Formats: sequence, structure tokens, C-alpha cells
Amino acid sequence: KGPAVGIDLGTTYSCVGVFQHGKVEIIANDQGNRTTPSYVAFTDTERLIGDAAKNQVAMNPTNTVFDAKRLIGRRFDDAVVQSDMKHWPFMVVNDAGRPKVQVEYKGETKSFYPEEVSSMVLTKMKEIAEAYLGKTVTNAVVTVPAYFNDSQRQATKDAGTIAGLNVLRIINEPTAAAIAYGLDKKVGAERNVLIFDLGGGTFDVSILTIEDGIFEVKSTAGDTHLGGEDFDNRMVNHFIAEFKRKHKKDISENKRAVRRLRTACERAKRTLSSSTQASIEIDSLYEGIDFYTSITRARFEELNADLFRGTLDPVEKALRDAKLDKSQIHDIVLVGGSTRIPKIQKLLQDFFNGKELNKSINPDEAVAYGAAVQAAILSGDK
Repeated sequence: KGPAVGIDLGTTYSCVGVFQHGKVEIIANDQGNRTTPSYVAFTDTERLIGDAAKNQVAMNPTNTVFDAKRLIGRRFDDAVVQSDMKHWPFMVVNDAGRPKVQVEYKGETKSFYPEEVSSMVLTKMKEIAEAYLGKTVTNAVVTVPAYFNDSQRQATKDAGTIAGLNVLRIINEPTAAAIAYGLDKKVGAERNVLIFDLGGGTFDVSILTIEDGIFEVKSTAGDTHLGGEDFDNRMVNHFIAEFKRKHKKDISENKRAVRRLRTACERAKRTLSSSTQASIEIDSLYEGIDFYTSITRARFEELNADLFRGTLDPVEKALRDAKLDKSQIHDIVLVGGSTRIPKIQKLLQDFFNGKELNKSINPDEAVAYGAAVQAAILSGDK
């Protein structure tokens, strides 16, 4: 046969891992990136997936598709679909009740179901793993949010099937995160687990009670439209204002300039998680004007103070809906890159009155890690 893989098919980014020789290896893509944008793009000559698709988004916005995870398993008339369509530069059309993304591709109008778009992302993840392993990869466990219904689950499975993957099982993202930390294998009775998942575009809080290998979902809360990208946007707005004051130019409607500034801001955010300052270095940001400056960790925290504090309300709501006190939480699990932000960890740890956080597994990789473990179990190789 071949190696079984765990795939986190994320809203904004995806990640693939493999369990072998007693260890999970998270697999780097051809750019050396351990996560891959959940982006597909269509041009005059080719279809682009992942990094290559995201890299040309400002030059080809209406034919660059993302957020298929917000469409998958839903109907066109869905209130969620109608709302979300407003914020996408690509077209969504109705095919006999079902949403389809419509693009131009090689001088032709083509349309794709959300699960076809996700199949393309899954194809890239498959090829990434095959490039690393030197072997054909067919079996996989693919993750979804706990709140996904059977239509969403089936459509996610269907995306894998279209990609040529044998989907062994669709498992919940918070379950995968808990499996990564071996929280179902502790010597004891019930364990109440809080998963704090602050992703690129979504914030999910999940409370699980694990006992006898059952991962009971007690509560879910969060914000479907809050993620690391919001914190990046506060930085983007900050520097747009700065460039206006410095140079009397509003760069807002130059898509390329704004995209480049955003990329710089994403990088600065990562750097600010392990350093107290970050350099912004952009050659010819606008009209040949260089933008070289810096931002301190304190200023980044100040720009996002409301959004950071605000993450605690879903935690309180999850607790209330699960009928549990703060002190009844056995384990706290960090998932999503934004959970590396020192201020967020401090906020969450203070909220739990000094309780230690499970954060040793790269939070951006924890879900694919648990998926890879489960994949090994299901294929019979753990």
C-alpha cells in the first residue's frame, strides 16, 4: 500500500503530516513552507494552487479563489453563503440550488463546486507528501470543525475522493488537537479539555469531555470571522496611515502595494511572537518610494487590544454552555498561529488563574499532527 497521512484542510491554510517511526513529521512544501495557502488561481495558461496562487492574488483577484471551506456542503440560498459572497472578489453562482465559484480560465468561463476547489488544495497536499515520502500517498484522515454538519462532512470527504485520496475518516479539528497531546490516553476518568483555536480567518473555542475513547463535544463558541488576518489588518491600516502622513499618498487602492504591505505585516506579526520589535522593509512600496520602518511588540498589542481581550468572551460562553467552571478544565490546548502571540497566551493563562497551556506542538501544526496519528491508527501502523 503506502503511508497514511493526516491533513488539516484549513480555511486559510492547510497542513499535512505523517506518523512514522514513532514520530510525526509535518511536511514542508516545495517553497519549504510547513503550511500551504488554501488558494487556487486560474490564469490565461494555467491553474495555480497554494503559494503560487496566493503570490499572484493582487494581479488576478477575480480569478483567485479562497474560502471554499465557507461554501463547502452548503446551499446557494444559505444565509451564510449570501452574506459571505459580498466580501469575495470572485463570483459565486447558483447551479440548481448549489453554490459554484465562477472564473475565467484559459479564455473560457468555468465554474467549480466548493468540493472541486477543495479537491485541488487536497491534490497539492497529497503531492507535497509524495514529494517528501518518495511514495504514492492514498490513505488520509482529513479534519473539519466540530460544528460541521453531515453535508459539510460528506462534501469534505468528496473533495478527498476527487483528489484520489482514500479518506479513512473525517475527524473534528479539536479532537485532532487533543489526540496530538495524548489527552485521550491519560490515566484517569473524565478529562475536560478546552481547545482555543485562533486561526487565520476563524476563531473556534471547543470544550470536550474525553472518557473511554469518546470525545464528547460539550460546547462550541467563537467568531467565524475573526482570525490572525484581523490583527494583520490593524497593522496594515496603521502603516497605510503612516505612509499617508509621511508622503501625502493614499496607497489603499493600489492592490499590489497593499498586498506587499500585508505580507510584510504578516511577517512582522510572526516575528513579534518571539522578539519585542520587528523591521518592515519594502523596496519601492509605491511610486518607487521605499518603506523601511519598525513596530514594537507593545504597539502591535495596542493596535489589537480590543480584539485580543475579546477572545475571552467566547471562552466564558463555552464554559457556560458546557455547564463547567474555569477550574473544571483539565487541559487547555493552543491551536492556530495567533496563539503564539505572547499577549494572547498571557490573557488566556491569567483567565485560568495561572494554569499552564499545552503549546509545545507548533499550534499551526497541532491539528495535522493529531490527524497523522489517527491516520496511522486507522491504517494499522500504530
